[PDB]
Amino acid sequence: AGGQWRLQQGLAANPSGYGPLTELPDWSYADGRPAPPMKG
Amino acid sequence: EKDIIKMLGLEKAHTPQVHKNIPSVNAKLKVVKHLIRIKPLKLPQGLPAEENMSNTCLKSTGELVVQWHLKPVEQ
Amino acid sequence: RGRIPGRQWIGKHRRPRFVSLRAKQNMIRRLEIEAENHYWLSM
Amino acid sequence: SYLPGYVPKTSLSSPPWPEVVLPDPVEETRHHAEVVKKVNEMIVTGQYGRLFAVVHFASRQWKVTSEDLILIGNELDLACGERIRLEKVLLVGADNFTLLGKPLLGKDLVRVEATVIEKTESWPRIIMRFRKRKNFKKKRIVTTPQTVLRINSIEIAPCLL
Amino acid sequence: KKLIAEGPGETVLVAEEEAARVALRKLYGFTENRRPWNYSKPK
Amino acid sequence: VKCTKARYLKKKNMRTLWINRITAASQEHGLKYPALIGNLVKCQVELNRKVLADLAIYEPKTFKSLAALASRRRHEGFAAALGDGKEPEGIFSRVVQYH
Amino acid sequence: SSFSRAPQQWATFARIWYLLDGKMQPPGKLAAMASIRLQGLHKPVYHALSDCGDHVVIMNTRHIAFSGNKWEQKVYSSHTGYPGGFRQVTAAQLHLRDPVAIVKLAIYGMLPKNLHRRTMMERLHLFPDEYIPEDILKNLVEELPQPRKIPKRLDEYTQEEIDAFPRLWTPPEDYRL
Amino acid sequence: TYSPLPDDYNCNVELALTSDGRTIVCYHPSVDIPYEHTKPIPRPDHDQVLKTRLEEKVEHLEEGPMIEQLSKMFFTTKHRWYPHGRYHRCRKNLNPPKDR
Amino acid sequence: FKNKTVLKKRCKDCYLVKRRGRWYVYCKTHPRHKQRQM
Amino acid sequence: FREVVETQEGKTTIIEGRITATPKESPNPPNPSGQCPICRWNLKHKYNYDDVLLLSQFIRPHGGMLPRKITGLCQEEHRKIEECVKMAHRAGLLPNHRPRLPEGVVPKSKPQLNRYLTRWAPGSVKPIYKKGPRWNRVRMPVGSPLLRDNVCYSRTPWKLYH
Ligand code: FES
Ligand SMILES: [K+]
Ligand SMILES: [Mg+2]
Ligand SMILES: [Zn+2]
Repeated sequence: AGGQWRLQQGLAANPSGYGPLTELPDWSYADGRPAPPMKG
Repeated sequence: EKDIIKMLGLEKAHTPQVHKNIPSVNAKLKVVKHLIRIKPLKLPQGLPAEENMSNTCLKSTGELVVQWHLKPVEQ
Repeated sequence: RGRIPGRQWIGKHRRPRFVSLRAKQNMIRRLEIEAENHYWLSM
Repeated sequence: SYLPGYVPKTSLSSPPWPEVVLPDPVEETRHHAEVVKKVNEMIVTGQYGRLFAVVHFASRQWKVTSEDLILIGNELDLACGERIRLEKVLLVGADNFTLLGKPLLGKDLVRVEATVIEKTESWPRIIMRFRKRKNFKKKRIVTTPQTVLRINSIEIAPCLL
Repeated sequence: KKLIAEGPGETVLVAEEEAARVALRKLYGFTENRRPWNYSKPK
Repeated sequence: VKCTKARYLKKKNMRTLWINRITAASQEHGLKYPALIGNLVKCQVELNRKVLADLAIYEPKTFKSLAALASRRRHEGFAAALGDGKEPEGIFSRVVQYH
Repeated sequence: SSFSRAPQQWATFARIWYLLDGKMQPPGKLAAMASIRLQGLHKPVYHALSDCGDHVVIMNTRHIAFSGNKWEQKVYSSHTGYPGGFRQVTAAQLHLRDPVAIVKLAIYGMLPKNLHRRTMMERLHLFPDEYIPEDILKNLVEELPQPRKIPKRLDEYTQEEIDAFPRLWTPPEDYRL
Repeated sequence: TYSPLPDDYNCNVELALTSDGRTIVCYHPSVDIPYEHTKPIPRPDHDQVLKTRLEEKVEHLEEGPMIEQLSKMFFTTKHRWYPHGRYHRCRKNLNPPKDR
Repeated sequence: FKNKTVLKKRCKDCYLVKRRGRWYVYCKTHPRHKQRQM
Repeated sequence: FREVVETQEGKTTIIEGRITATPKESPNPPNPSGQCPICRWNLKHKYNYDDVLLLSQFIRPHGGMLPRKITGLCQEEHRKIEECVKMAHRAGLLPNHRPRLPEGVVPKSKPQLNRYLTRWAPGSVKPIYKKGPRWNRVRMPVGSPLLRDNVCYSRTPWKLYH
């Protein structure tokens, strides 16, 4: 749902496509050290 | 038509592919034009240079941006 | 009491099929996509 | 007594839904500022109890709180006992106030911490394929890796406005 | 004329007892949505 | 074979149950499932149906706030459609641009 | 809500009594509302493997209204099982024979085709002519609004509304209307 | 005076946006049942030489009447009250798992 | 009455009228002209 | 309007006609250029059978229909109003306008069946004993096909056959 609206606004139709919700790191260490990059 | 699709490389659906706007490629596309969606490749920021060949993103609008920060615009 | 002789979708007499609004809309959408493909191949 | 475009009141003269008059933008902005100020004051004073958070992790959304256990069907390449921070928070909520992200909340605004407590494999899963009258029968057994995370603290900080 | 607690039940007496228990929990601070125990290390 | 093939139906059944529960909550709050899902997507709120059902069951006030947000977005969209397009965008109709 | 486990469960899984007035209302819409309430699809805690159904009491089933010519066109058919025992009656005849049959059949048709449908029908209550037993009236909880708005007759409109509605044409003074 | 939903059944919902526009703030304090919208609790309900000797006097109805009484009492059907067999009784698990 | 698909007036005395959901060509001078729509 | 009075005075019947007050169209129509009252008042495609305040202005006191030439309406609006008036009569929305009954004739008791959107006469149609298959289903008509052009706020168009 909302794929056409996302396309009109300029985003990917699937929210799991390109964007901060997918490409940002999932987790990181509590001490602040960045996590290794995701394989996907 | 199956063989032309295989030659074009569109074996997987919903996967963008780049081709050259030349008469031969256009003739190949004219046979499978009822199975494909064709868009022009828009380059608002130019060709990806050697340095920024890993921060490129193809948006749904057909634009290949060379900077991808994953951050909101401050404006 | 309403029977279709033989198989429904093959033969001389068949069960009638009717076009739906969503089917028409889908066909129109695909026609628009192919027209845009024609325009982009025009150049 | 009848301006141009007038239609006498009939069954279909007017729409079957009541008209909606949205608030003036400036007054609504002032009201929003007041609401944000009071919610931030509540956060500063600590007038909240248990917090719940809807976060994004392992390609799915988890609604968690403190002392909760989540089983992720994937190995995170971490040793047991390590503490990590879940950086993809979409919703935070309390008894009185709820904050939503578009599509994610601020890291300074919300911080969610988990601890890896167990690394195991799932119970055996059977994949059997059988085709009738074709002498086609195959069987496979699989065991997917799994990691257990315990949510330790959902801490929010005053960062609104 | 100010509500302090509400309790559900199958009978009036059970509901009143549950309401009294809820009021006691609220007064003692042992609410269900209370602040979770802080297990963070002493820093 | 049934155990292998039921893994596809399990997800469909879960999604159907989530849709039914979300529809029940929306009807309780005076809205509908499409008018809730679409107007929540228009607000850049990417909450899946499982989380929405969990909120409806356990966070009635949060779900009511979400329904109010969806109704406000729907009213803003109706106002924009009725207008000629010269009107400024609504407060909740703005889209946070990413890059 | 700081409730104990048993009171919380009892409150969550509880039966509610709804009242629906069938005074000049579509039997199909009444049946849809009653079916939703009986199945429990109106509850966020709904599930098939549970008893989320609620009691529904429908009044004024004798005064239902059918759109169009359904009273004469709609046919209810049945078979007694014996040879020559196939009986078809019109909606009007069925309504006269049993004033609570049309709504009951509509609800039965709209309910799921499983073993829970009989329990749902048992939980359903139908009463004509605004008469409800004292127990059923006392255990009621909520009254659902009528689906179809009842139109007003010409005599129901007030003189204020009559004056508000403007005259549209000027008849000749010599006509014999 | 615009309200997306009425504020008289569950909670007073107030919606706001932060200055940057990246955060939506929802303030929802619960509503309280007013005093005027409540009913009082119905607490209110001889020369006997002999004591009030009350004994349980209820004869056991047969299967049919008993099941009919139970079905009428609980608004159910007779099949639920009808018994089952040893196969199902032994198949039933006596130690089901408990979550919380 | 005679069942017909296309009702026609055999004489000027015949008149058409719709009754019971069906058309009828009635006549009085020549009753044989009476026709019923099929 | 005009009224006719018959008086048998002294074995001499006298027939007389008198002129009574007549209503006039409300001043300042929104659309003076319209050729019919409906289009002058912008009621085209904006009325239904339940609009008794509109239907009663074009009907006789006994429930009949006024001539199109007298009313000034066009053929389409005349037919639409006639269908709406028939539906209103069948739904009992005009209790004051009833058929004239000869003296001494009292109608027998009849069952009461509430109805609305009645297209055909109740005593003309036959029961649908055989509905037929799905591809050849015999549908029950609801409403009037002439009102298909009315404004439809809902996305789903009016279903004229159930
Ligand atoms: S109402 Fe305009 S032509 Fe008749
Ligand atoms: K055939
Ligand atoms: Mg066959
Ligand atoms: Zn003749």
